[PDB]
Amino acid sequence: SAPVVGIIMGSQSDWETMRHADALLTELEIPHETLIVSANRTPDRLADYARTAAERGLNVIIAGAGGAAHLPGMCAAWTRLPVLGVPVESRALKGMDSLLSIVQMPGGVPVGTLAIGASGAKNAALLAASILALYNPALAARLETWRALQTASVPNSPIT
Amino acid sequence: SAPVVGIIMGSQSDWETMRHADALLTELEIPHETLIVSANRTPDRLADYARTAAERGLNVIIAGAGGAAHLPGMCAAWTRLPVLGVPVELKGMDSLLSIVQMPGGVPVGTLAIGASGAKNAALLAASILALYNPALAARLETWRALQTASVPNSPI
Amino acid sequence: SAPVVGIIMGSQSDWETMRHADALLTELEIPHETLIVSANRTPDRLADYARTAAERGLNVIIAGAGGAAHLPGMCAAWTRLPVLGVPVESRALKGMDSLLSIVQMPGGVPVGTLAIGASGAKNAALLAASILALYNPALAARLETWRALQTASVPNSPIT
Amino acid sequence: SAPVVGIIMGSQSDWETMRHADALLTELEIPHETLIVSANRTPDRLADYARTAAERGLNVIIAGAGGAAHLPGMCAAWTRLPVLGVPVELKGMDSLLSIVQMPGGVPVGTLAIGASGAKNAALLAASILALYNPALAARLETWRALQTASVPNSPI
Amino acid sequence: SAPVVGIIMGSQSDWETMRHADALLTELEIPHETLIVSANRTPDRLADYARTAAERGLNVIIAGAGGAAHLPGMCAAWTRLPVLGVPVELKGMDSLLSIVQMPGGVPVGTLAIGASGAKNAALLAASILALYNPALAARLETWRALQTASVPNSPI
Amino acid sequence: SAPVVGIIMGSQSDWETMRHADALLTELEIPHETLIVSANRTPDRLADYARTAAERGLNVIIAGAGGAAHLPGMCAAWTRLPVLGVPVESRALKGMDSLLSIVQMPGGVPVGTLAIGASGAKNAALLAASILALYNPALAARLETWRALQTASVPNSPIT
Amino acid sequence: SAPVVGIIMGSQSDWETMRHADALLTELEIPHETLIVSANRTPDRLADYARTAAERGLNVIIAGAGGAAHLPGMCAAWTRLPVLGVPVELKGMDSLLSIVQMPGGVPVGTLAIGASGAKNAALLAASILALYNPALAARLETWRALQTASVPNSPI
Amino acid sequence: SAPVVGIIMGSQSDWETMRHADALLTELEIPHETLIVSANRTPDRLADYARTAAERGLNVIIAGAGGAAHLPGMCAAWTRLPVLGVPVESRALKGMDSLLSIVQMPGGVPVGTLAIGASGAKNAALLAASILALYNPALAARLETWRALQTASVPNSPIT
Repeated sequence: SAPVVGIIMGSQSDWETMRHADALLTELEIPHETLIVSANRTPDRLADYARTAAERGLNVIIAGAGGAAHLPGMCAAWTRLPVLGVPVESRALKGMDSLLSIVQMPGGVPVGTLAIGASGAKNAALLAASILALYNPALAARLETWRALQTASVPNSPIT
Repeated sequence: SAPVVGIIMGSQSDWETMRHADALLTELEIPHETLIVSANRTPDRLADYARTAAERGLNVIIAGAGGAAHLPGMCAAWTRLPVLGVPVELKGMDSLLSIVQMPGGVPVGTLAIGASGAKNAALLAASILALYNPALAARLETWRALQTASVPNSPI
Repeated sequence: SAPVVGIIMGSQSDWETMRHADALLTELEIPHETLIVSANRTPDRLADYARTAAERGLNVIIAGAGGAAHLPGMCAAWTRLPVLGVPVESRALKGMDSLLSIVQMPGGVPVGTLAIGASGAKNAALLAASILALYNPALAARLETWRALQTASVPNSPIT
Repeated sequence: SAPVVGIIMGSQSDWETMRHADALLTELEIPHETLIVSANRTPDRLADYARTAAERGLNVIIAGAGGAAHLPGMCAAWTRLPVLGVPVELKGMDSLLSIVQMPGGVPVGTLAIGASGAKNAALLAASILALYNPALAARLETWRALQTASVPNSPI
Repeated sequence: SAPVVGIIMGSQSDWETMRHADALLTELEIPHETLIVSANRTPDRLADYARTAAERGLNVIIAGAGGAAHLPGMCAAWTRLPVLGVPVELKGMDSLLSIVQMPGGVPVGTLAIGASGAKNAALLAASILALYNPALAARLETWRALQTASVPNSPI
Repeated sequence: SAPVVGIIMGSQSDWETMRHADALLTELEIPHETLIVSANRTPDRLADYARTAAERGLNVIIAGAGGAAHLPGMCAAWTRLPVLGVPVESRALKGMDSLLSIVQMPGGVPVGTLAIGASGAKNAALLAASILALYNPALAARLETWRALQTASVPNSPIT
Repeated sequence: SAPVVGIIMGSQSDWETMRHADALLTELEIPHETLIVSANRTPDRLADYARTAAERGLNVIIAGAGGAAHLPGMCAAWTRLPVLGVPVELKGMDSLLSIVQMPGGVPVGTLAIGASGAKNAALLAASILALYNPALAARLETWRALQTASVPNSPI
Repeated sequence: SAPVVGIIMGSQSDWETMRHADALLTELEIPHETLIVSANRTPDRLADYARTAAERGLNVIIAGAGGAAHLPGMCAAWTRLPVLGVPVESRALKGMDSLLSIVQMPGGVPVGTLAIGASGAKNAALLAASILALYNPALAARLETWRALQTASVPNSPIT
């Protein structure tokens, strides 16, 4: 089926993180595509991708990047689609450079930013799912089931 | 018209920031409601607001708060709707971390600290709604084109 | 004996930290209960727990949480009992996200916050004990003995 | 009446912050004393204050200080009573760490940086005292109910 | 004369900072152009500016921006020319990290946060140009000697 | 051939980082020299080096240092040449001490600062190359080729 | 009398801070000199100052600077004398790290950011000199006793 | 010989750091004593130590502490002697809690603070030595020799 979400990431090294978004979208039966695209190192590849996303039928972009992380924000510069950003954890600064580079977007060019690392990738997929669920009742039901099961599965007392 | 976006904020002091979200939704003719809800001072108010938002017809909730800023994450805890979070100016760094570092399973789409984040939460809510509303999508396109076109070429 | 302290924590992964509070309460012969409850993922479970704590005879709640740590503060929102918060250390941000999410509570809803990690859990139990000792002379004596023994046991010179 | 809470602060400049603790205890009719004590400039004053607090009938000590803020932890070092710490505005980040990162064995229950922390230290002290004082417990319940009920529904 | 340095900045609000770069280049008689270019609001403007800079005869680009400050790194992404970056006052700490932490392969020579960084970006651009322009190199030597010589010996 | 770039570093322990600058300069066929010089511990050695750099025919200095990192800034104090600084990652503070000590130079004494760690060393060499390419067409061609190859070699999709 | 402490600072703008060191030394009747020396703008001035300090009869150097604050560490690099460092208000956090994180072999005894650090650098210099000067040691004892005794017991 | 420097530290766990101060003082033939004393956990032991230091013939105190590090500052509260502080690196916050707790002393109560960790301990001993050298010509000569040898021993080029 035609992708409605695009997962893009700056590098192969970002995939250990962004695969969590891929897995969750697949689990919720959301057709999507997964690509490597760098703002800083393949800027023209990014311009092409972002400019044509809407016409290609994408509804949400999930963008993961670390360091001087510009991929989500430059994606958002070229598309009117909602862009969600995932700060990939960095070696020295533990993703704080990633986070501030992504979240502190200027007024007029939004990126909805999630947690540093794998939890953020998962939440970007879940946030994308909640956006798509607004217009897709079957997906809304799947998402409801998924969230309810998460809540129901939290243990009640610790084991030693 | 019936609201399709809810703007909630932790206190009156958050309004200087969150009014920028209100103004933007109004500018794009997105019907919305604007309320004060405190996660810590009015937890039952928040539970009922977030639990009932979808059945009331809301599509997106924009939540802003300062300090430990529990409001956006706790709103997300109780609604299936997309929740967008605005850290209100530790300069909002405490708010930023308590909003953006949400656990896997409970997303808050987080925007910049302060007025720009508030404006952007409204624009992000607009881009979500635009996916299903062609007239709004065109107005949003116009808004974004005007932004780009209006940036001066040189400083005064 | 009926619990007078409740130790609650967001997850099983928080137990490596919060077990230090459990152990200290047991050492001081303070009857308590120990549960997993997440603000973000089991909010209704938390509302139930916090609302009924006082009527169930609890006097102090110790709440441990990491990340966007909301469990102590939301517990405090629903109970008039004193709530002590333990920031659990986080992977990327080393518990700074935990700490600021817990300590920076708005005026009107207190959480007494302890150190990041195991030392904080121990100190939350000790602070709970000092609160209970105000009205419990036998516990006050045990606590006095415990603190005096800590002080007496600090070595006087380093060994190589 | 004889004080059951002691508010101590590192200097006169801390009063702008700590007066919020004083005001709250007075509002709840909790008898208390309010003093300046410097861990580093008046260490013997602090030792004697903290050592003798319990025998003087104090139940809780609220300590506020800025900078390296040694006062709350050193107070806890010398008393068996619960000590609550208020970092006074590095924006109070230095104070926060020197108060909250106390070693195992010597607790300080730490509140928010600034005026809100001071108010909350008094409320936390009140919630401790309420465990043994039903009339105060009812006044505290009233205070918390008024807080919740008084939050506006929408911004002005 | 035709510009050999381009000063670009993210918005009008960056001018209070970046004018210090402008003033310094003028003082050293380095022909330059001074423009507003937004990485996020005018991405095509930036792509065309940076792609064409070398063929237009520019030798160095000085780029300043605040917030997430995408401008200097994205400029470097599209030009082979040296790009120098000025974080504009999170106090410019966000800007600093988004400028200085560029990946291997895409350098931005980063200067101090604020007005001093702007002045220094111009001086650094001057020191680059001086390598090939003896008259400028002598003027730069003079500028640096005057700086050193002019520092007072004692405070007033 | 006579060196046109000088790579200086505070210590042998800085070489694991600064060797990336050395390697890139060699790859681009830029003659250079590589030395250990500490601002804090061999200040007179630094004064000699920096004062004579221009007359020795150097065009760009790359200076790497960690901690209370003063080598780039003190080099810049004594030379009119462009000085590029590389913050070497530090144990406790992860190079933040290095970064702020290098980047926050006073107005009048520039240091062009690159990323913390190896990526910064590589980028200092690349920035030096772009400076030299302004007056050296053959090097400009090599640098163009190198950057184009970097962009062309970025993969398009992640592998699992 | 001939100076036994040198106060040096990076610029005139550091004087608002460093005058507190000057005032304290004067109060304790410690002869001293007060100068501007820039590590980065006047490196030869600093080299000569620090190299010759001991032979000129100085015993302690107090150095204050802001920003990257190279002055205290570079002073220590060239003198065998004790060097005390004052970070001048990134709020002085950059200065603090560039002063305190000196490598093994080249100490700077670092004081608090700002005016309090400056006062304390002078007091620390006084405590060093007092080891060999009984009259000063008594004046310092008096100063410390007056400090302790003068702290108010309660806030106004 | 009678100690003229006292090295005090909060705990045995601080000794891995503070032993570097001990070693350097011994190398420079500076008689000293080495003790464990905690501000937070043995405050009366600290009061006794600090109050009597001057009368016992100590000239300089070196105090090492981690976390909510109060030992140097409380030592300085009770002695007129110069107190040098060494922030011991902490697990979560990498010694930043240690550093700010020690360096940010109020006006009127100085602590001369050195680097986080072992380098700071070494520098506290060296700073103590430079203080003592003011009145001790033989030690001044030893210290001169030591610093000159450090400078002379810095290598000139890196090895691979």
